[PDB]
Amino acid sequence: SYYIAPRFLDKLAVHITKNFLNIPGVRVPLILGIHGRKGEGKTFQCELAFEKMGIEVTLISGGELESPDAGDPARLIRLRYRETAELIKVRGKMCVLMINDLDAGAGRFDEGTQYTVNTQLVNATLMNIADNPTDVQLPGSYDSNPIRRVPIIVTGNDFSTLYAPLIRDGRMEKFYWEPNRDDKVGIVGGIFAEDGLSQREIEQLVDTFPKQSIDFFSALRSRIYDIQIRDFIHKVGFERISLRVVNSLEAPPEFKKPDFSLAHLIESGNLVLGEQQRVD
Amino acid sequence: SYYIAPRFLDKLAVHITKNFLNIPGVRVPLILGIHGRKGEGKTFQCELAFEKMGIEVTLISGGELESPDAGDPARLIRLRYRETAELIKVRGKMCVLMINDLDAGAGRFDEGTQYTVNTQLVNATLMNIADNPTDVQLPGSYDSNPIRRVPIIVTGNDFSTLYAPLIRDGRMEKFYWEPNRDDKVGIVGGIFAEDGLSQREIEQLVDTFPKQSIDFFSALRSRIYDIQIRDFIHKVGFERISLRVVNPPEFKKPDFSLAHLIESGNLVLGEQQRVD
Amino acid sequence: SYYIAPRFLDKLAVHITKNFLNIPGVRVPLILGIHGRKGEGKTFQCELAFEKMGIEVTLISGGELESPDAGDPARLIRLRYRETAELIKVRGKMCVLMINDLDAGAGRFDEGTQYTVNTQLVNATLMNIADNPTDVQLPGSYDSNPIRRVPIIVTGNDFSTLYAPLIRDGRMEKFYWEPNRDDKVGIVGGIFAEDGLSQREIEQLVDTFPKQSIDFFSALRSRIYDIQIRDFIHKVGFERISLRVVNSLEAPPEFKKPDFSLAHLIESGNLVLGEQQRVD
Amino acid sequence: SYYIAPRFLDKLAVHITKNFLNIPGVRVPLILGIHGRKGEGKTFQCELAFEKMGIEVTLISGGELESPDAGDPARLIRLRYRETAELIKVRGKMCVLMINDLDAGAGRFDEGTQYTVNTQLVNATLMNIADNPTDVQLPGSYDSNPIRRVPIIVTGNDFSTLYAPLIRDGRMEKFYWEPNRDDKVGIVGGIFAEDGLSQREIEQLVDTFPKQSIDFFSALRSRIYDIQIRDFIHKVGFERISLRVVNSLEAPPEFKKPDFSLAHLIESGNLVLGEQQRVDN
Amino acid sequence: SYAQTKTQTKSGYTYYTPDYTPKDTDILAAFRVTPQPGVPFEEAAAAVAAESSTGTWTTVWTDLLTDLDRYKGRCYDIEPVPGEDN
Ligand SMILES: Nc1ncnc2c1ncn2[C@@H]1O[C@H](COP(=O)(O)OP(=O)(O)OP(O)(O)=S)[C@@H](O)[C@H]1O
Ligand SMILES: Nc1ncnc2c1ncn2[C@@H]1O[C@H](COP(=O)(O)OP(=O)(O)OP(O)(O)=S)[C@@H](O)[C@H]1O
Ligand SMILES: Nc1ncnc2c1ncn2[C@@H]1O[C@H](COP(=O)(O)OP(=O)(O)OP(O)(O)=S)[C@@H](O)[C@H]1O
Ligand SMILES: Nc1ncnc2c1ncn2[C@@H]1O[C@H](COP(=O)(O)OP(=O)(O)O)[C@@H](O)[C@H]1O
Ligand SMILES: [Mg+2]
Ligand SMILES: [Mg+2]
Repeated sequence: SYYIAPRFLDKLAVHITKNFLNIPGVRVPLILGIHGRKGEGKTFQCELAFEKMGIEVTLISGGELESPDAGDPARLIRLRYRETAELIKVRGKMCVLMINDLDAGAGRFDEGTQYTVNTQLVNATLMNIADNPTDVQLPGSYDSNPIRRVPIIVTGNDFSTLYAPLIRDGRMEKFYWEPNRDDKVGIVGGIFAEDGLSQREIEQLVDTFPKQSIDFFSALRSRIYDIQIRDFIHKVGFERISLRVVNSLEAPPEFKKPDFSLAHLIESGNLVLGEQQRVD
Repeated sequence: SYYIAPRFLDKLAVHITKNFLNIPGVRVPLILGIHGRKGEGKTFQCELAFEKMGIEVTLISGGELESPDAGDPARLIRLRYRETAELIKVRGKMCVLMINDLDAGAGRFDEGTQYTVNTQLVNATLMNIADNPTDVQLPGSYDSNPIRRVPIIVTGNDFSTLYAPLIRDGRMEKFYWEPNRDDKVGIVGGIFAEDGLSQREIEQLVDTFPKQSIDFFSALRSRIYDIQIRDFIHKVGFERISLRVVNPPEFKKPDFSLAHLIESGNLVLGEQQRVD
Repeated sequence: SYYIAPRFLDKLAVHITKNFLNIPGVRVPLILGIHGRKGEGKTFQCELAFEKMGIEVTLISGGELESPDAGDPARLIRLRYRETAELIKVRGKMCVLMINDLDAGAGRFDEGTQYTVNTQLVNATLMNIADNPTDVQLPGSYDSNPIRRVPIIVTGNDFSTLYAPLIRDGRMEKFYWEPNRDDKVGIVGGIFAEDGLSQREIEQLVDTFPKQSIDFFSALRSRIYDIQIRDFIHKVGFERISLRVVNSLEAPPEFKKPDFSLAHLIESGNLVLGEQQRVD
Repeated sequence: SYYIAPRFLDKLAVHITKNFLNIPGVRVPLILGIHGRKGEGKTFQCELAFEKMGIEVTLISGGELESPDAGDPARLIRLRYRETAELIKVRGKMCVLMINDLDAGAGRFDEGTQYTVNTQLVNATLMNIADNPTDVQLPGSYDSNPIRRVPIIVTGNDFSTLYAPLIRDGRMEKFYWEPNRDDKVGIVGGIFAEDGLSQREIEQLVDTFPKQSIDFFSALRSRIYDIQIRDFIHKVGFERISLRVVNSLEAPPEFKKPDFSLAHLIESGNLVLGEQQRVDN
Repeated sequence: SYAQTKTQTKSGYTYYTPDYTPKDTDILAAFRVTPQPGVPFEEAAAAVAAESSTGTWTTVWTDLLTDLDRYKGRCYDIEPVPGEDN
């Protein structure tokens, strides 16, 4: 029931549609890349959009091709591209392959500041697919028969300089997604829709923290049981909190549905602000 | 379908061929340098030219010539040169190294900026390759075994802000690219060749917007097409957009009219002025 | 049929011979450093001189004297000196080490540029080699066993931006190159020797463009051959020009000698000046 | 026939002798450091003195104090010390380790330049050796065994740019070198001793070029031999000059002593000056 | 921009090879190869050396119980045919 921003949906629609469409005289970028701040919800929006459209999605982890002890990215991206192409025929629906954190989540500090051998391989593989999308080749069992072209989505914080050729060529399209007031109200409104908050209340939350990530507001819901747990500990007592809960056959702890008010959310908001401030 | 300017193609062809021919008694420059205004189609027209002749290209991006490691941009040039020399030996065809946008890496604008060793080294390396194309060393043990001579194409915005010995007649052949009216007519006429416009109509479009780059006209076409595709998605609906695409009915062809191509172009200039 | 300038040939000849000869009570500099202006023919007249005498050259690039590894350019010079020393013992002829363009290697442009430690070491390595030409230690275990003395030739635009102890009478023989009118006449005459011009006509070419480097006149000849080459590409066809030139079972094409007259040369010369002014 | 300055010869002898001798109570510095301006004869006079006394030297270059592996130049200082300590035991003569030009290896020019961890460690490594010369441990198995004491001689241009605890009275004996008029006359006299010039003539040559290094005068002698060598190259021919010198199968050629006059020397001196000035501007 | 030089510590731990030199006890073979359009020269040569020897692109549990470099044919030289395309 989560809200999707109209702009985000439009950018996905046009890219997927145009690639699948067969209009002569027209050139289309195969790869689309989205860069934004962390916890903006780029991954979350992509997954939602595909469900509404009903189009099949193949997901490849950023850490799956960044790790030295994983395999071969060059052999992997090719294999995933072929498999996605098979879905269109069998499934009879549009199929898209997307990558998350191409230059991130590896564990390395640089985050694309310094290139790696593995970084070079992805660039090489992607460039080959973008030039010749219709024909993609594995090491063995070369097939003469062409494959249906498949659109690619990529999300990150920023794009490396190695990709600059593709963008100048116009083979890659870069979309910068930043939330607005209207977008915030939608997303915040969707999260707390089940709780039941007035329109005026939702506006106040966004106004309290004008410059905040989308992830923060979602994280606020989690710290509602804290008061109950803290109070519960006292009745049981510190001496034997562990034993009863960890490995004892008794009735499981029961918590009444937390009351939802704006005051509680502001108090919780301040605490997370303070902690983030001190850490950075 | 894309029109290459005859001036541009002849400058490239004669440069590469003369490097590969061994005419006795003549010394030839190993670097051809193309410079001008931004967005005039320096890179794009090379790619058309290299496809025509069917010759392999080794690219180095301009945003790669300045790294947090000392000597790392210099080491890459030598590494990529040796890779291209072998491709001439193996594939048995003409191969070219193209370094695009050199102005950003090896350039030296104001004195208010802080530069490093790399600026010094990138200029130094390109000088020595141009002097000894047959003798380029890989780090380690010295080998006196000659390699194949490879020509270099260099794109920039300005060469005034570059080390003086790297720009001399004997080391670099200079080419200033400024598209004229006849060039513009050809190129614009190549973009809209598929749509179906008369010669006279193409002339008028250039006259309407004379202070524009080649990119502007190609960007104008995309804007005309995007409106049409957006409306098609709305009419069909998001729920069943996949059913009527995989297996395009009720899709009005784009406007593409001289009268409108002026109207739309004026709107783009108004948007540009808004930021300005 | 290239003219080598007597001064340039004498200065280089005596420097190499005097190292290989042993005269008691005479101490001789190891390094010869040639400096001047761009395109006067420092590197080029050296190459003609080494070929006339028939002596082996080991080349070090100036843009190789800085690496991401610390002390690796310091290791390089010490290795290449030993390698050249072995070629004297084996082949039994004179051998020379040449570092072309030292200015941009171990030099400091301004007092605002951030430098590393490699610059500091490269200066010091050459200092010690010039002091002790006989004892150069390969890293690891020590060995007190002499090697042959090898001379070093150094090219530069400017030596003013270089470590001061490295430039001194006892360590480096300095030589400043600037060709005169008689040199110019001789060299330019050497270029157009096969063409066939009168002495008066050669004089006139120098007079028309007096403030020009040697490279300028050589660049004239390149431009003259363009018409023939352009015609050849059309006749063969743009589609298959690579095949004919690089990999063909036919005899390489022959170009008839174009008309060489003073009037035509001046016309082409003014065209090159116009191209230079365009950038200026 | 070369003249070593008595100040320089005394300061070297006393330092090397005192290390090998064992006087109870008297603490002696291990490292000797010689510094000053360029071309004054720091390096060259050391090599002469070692030849006169007939003692074995071990050279370490300044440019060998940095390597791509961390703490590896630290190991080289230790290994070269242990080796030289072995030569005393085997041969039975005095041996000396010399690190020529220390400034350019472990010296910090400014705060602009980025240095490495190796510059830190190298200064530290020498500090331990100067404290405990008997106990030098190569990385691996620890062995409680004494080794012989080896003095260290150090050349440099500027000691200011160097870790301060390494430069103290207790840890290093400092000797600044700058030759006077008498020293100049003595040295320049020794260079032209075979040539045959009067005392007054030698005085004049020092007076003509007073603000000059010792290397300047030695450079004069090379310039005079040019004419004879040039003529030899022509007679042989350029085509076969390489196979007439390198592969000496017959007998190397001989040259007669050129005319040496004060007038000719001054002319030569001005010509060297002219080349120096050309670079400056 | 700020560039630095470094020293480092180390933790520590397949068919086309032009560096290899043929042995005196080896069987050598010359092929005149013509690939399909859109296939590289070095890729085509590596495919011939693999398919004429052992094949085995994917490693199985049985393959790890033996040496892989011991029983393997390799391409060491590529030479173009004069006056011919691909
Ligand atoms: N000849 C052409 N035919 C069709 N479109 C062209 C043509 N030339 C340029 N374009 C379009 O306009 C853009 C031209 O810019 P580039 O190819 O990046 O060259 P450039 O911008 O002049 O080089 P720089 O930025 O000065 S280093 C291309 O991306 C094309 O979309
Ligand atoms: N003696 C000569 N005879 C014929 N051509 C010469 C002669 N000397 C120089 N040239 C030409 O002029 C060019 C001179 O280039 P260089 O040897 O690099 O001069 P340079 O002074 O070393 O240049 P810098 O300082 O390294 S930029 C050569 O490419 C030759 O074509
Ligand atoms: N005492 C001397 N007697 C005769 N010739 C000398 C004497 N001292 C120096 N020379 C000459 O002048 C040159 C001076 O060189 P150095 O001894 O290296 O000067 P320097 O001050 O040690 O240089 P540094 O410290 O390494 S920059 C020697 O190579 C000799 O040719
Ligand atoms: N439209 C949305 N509705 C609800 N939650 C959202 C929405 N967009 C993002 N989120 C939240 O964002 C988090 C995941 O962020 P992610 O999609 O990985 O962002 P990014 O890729 O920009 O780092 C989850 O906690 C998810 O609930
Ligand atoms: Mg040169
Ligand atoms: Mg010295």
